[PDB]
Amino acid sequence: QVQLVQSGAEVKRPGSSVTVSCKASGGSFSTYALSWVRQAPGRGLEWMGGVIPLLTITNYAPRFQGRITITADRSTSTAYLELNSLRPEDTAVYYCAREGTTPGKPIGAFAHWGQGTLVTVSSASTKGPSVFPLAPSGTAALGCLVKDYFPEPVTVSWNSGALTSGVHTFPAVLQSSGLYSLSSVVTVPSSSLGTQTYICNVNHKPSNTKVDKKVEP
Amino acid sequence: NWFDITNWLWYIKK
Amino acid sequence: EIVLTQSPGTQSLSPGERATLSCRASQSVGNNKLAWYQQRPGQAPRLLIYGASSRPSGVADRFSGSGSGTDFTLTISRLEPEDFAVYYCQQYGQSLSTFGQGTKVEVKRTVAAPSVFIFPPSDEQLKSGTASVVCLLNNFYPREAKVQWKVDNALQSGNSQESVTEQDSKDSTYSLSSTLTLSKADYEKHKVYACEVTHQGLSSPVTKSFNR
Ligand SMILES: [Cl-]
Repeated sequence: QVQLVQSGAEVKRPGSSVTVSCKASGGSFSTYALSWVRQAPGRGLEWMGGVIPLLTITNYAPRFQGRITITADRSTSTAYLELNSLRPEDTAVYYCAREGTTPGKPIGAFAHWGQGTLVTVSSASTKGPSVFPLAPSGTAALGCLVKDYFPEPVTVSWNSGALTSGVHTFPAVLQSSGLYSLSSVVTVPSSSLGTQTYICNVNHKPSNTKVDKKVEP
Repeated sequence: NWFDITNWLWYIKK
Repeated sequence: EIVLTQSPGTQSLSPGERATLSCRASQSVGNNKLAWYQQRPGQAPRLLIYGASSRPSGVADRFSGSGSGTDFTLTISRLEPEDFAVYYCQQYGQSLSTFGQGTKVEVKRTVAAPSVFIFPPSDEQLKSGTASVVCLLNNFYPREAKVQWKVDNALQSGNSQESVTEQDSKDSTYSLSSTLTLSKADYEKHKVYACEVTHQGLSSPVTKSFNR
């Protein structure tokens, strides 16, 4: 019944301000508490603050007091988070979350979550990756190195999705340049190297880089 | 506790 | 500020086993306003328990919450495959709400040593002026592993990065990839490129290497 839909990913320069929106459908927007929660890459959840729209009563975590504004527009059932003075440490997925109801009495705890909004704080420009083979030397390993792209994400398949067994696609790492790199590998029978073709399909939508790299011995 | 406000609102609007 | 401690931060368990996860608060939580959430990779958290012991409709009754004051427990009566995930506690008994750091429930399996592979840079990359050397540690368990790069036997620092996959849904192993990067000119100064791997499954370290 209640659905929260957030605005899309954004790249922001250091020192800038970001606004993230959350449009709610279902239930009662004005009388239920809406909070923002963020999660930095590979890290835990952090409650940032919330608002109760009917009352225009905000509640910010002390860590963000002075750097955040949460507002709500009853005419569009939209809540907004503003976070200022951005730094690399603010790179995170930002979630809106609304308290649940009993089977409506509010329960405080967050039953309804938005899909999240990735905010990347960086001075980097959009860049498509170079795709390099990791050539195979009973079992062989081979792969592709997807180097120097921005921003996230990249997707990788093998043989147009026909090859999944034995595939490992690793989380990206953020290089000193501010560009990302990732690798994808597969292990296969050594005997298949003569007869079977292995192609890594790399997709980086922001740069329109769509490479199907044949990896051979 | 700010997290109890909406419960109060619910009670008074019934 | 109330600090919520979830210890241990990982539990390795088998399917079908009981799990009990602890959340200890630094001060008493107001009116037992303690919630538990599950989170899977790539997904928003999902509410399992609120008010220390209340369970939303929709949530499986194998999850239960108990405790009061400063001592709370999430119990999973019998672990299903989908229950291997991260669990967070949250207190909301005062205006400053806080989360615990999370406990990952992961699948226990037998120790598996990594299979190690090293990949020289491609000729394509070298043409462009840069050399990336990759080391793969494949299908190991448990997660803890260490890679060290050595170039003509000199231990490298600051010129590599690594990452680790999520636990494999079929065989419950992990894999790790590390990339060492140099300029082409620096790469051409050295002969032997080696990655040295340490893991519980190995009685002594394994080195894979090539000569440039
Ligand atoms: Cl469930």
